[PDB]
Amino acid sequence: LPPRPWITLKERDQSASFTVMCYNVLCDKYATRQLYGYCPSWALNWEYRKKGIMEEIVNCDADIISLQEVETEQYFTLFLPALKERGYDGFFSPKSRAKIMSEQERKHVDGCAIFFKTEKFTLVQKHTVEFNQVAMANSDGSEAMLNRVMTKDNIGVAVVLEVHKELFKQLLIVANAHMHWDPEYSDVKLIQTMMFVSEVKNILEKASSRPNSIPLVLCADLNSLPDSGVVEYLSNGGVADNHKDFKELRYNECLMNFSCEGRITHGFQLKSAYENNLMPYTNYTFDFKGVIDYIFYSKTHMNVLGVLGPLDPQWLVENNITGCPHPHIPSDHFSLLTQLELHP
Ligand SMILES: NC[C@@H]1O[C@H](O[C@H]2[C@@H](O)[C@H](O[C@@H]3[C@@H](O)[C@H](N)C[C@H](N)[C@@H]3O[C@@H]3O[C@H](CN)[C@@H](O)[C@H](O)[C@H]3N)O[C@@H]2CO)[C@H](N)[C@@H](O)[C@@H]1O
Repeated sequence: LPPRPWITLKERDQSASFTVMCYNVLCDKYATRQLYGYCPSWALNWEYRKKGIMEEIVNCDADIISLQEVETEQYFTLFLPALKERGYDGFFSPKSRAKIMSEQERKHVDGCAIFFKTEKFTLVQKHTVEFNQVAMANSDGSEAMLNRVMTKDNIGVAVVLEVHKELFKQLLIVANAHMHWDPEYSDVKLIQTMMFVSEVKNILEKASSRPNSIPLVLCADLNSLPDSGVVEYLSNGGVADNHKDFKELRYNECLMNFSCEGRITHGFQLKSAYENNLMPYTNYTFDFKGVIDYIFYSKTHMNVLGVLGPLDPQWLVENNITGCPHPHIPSDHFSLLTQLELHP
């Protein structure tokens, strides 16, 4: 397994630089022979894969790490203890807090974690966004909001961090979400994204009023290709309320609850670190290969200096690798890694 390359996109000036990782590790619960039958059982097994997962994370050595598919017990016994030793602290929330289940099932619920190096950042606030609660609260007048959106218990997490002056009070919000997966539910994915951005803006308003100005880095497994309403909404500061992906009700007035006519907008002016298909895919399986993971950043606060390019495709060809995971690749997603430059 050859080390991944690095694409330089812009030189360092000559004021704060830091790196961000985004990585869906593939949780044990979903690593089944049914879905990944082309991978031998011994290489699917968590006791085997978790080693490759930790190696990938250690090798990337990112200042900030956003993971998806982190199982609750594994956050507390594997990811946090190990990354504490590398100088990180972390924030984790699982999905399904409100769902009733046994002690044993609770250990295996997955969720999102953000880690940050404490020599560079200090935690100011931490937040969990429950898309099912936000949908329920904004569902008046929409059966679809209640039937299709509220019933999915996906989440995102966000932290407000202090960026230490030595790297140049400067604040930074890092947000990390994992959206619903089903290709037939583009509406849910889009609404979940608008709910998340909307709630992050509410978080940001309450980070400022404590004696628009705060940069955002948004990591996510959006389960959405670059041509989707989700990515258009994130990249262009808004989306039409009649966008095809809303699958009717399109023009529902309930969408405007997230919406700051006909356009649902946000003011974050985001850009994707990997735009212009610098990786041809982020999820790589036999049945599906495509870009569905993203690192977005406030383009008025930050430059992209570089990204970690894709695993060499001739290597996948020579080794006949048509899907992941694989004995040498421990997740069906490739990690994303970017170096950003923050100008206060
Ligand atoms: N062809 C339609 C496309 O599907 C893509 O996603 C693919 C994949 O991510 C997703 O399914 C994947 C596939 O392993 C297989 N279908 C089992 C399982 N559902 C898994 O979904 C899993 O669960 C999480 C739940 N939260 C997902 O967010 C996460 O990406 C994934 N680990 O559905 C697609 C099937 O591969 C993208 N959503 C988008 O490109 C478009 O919708």
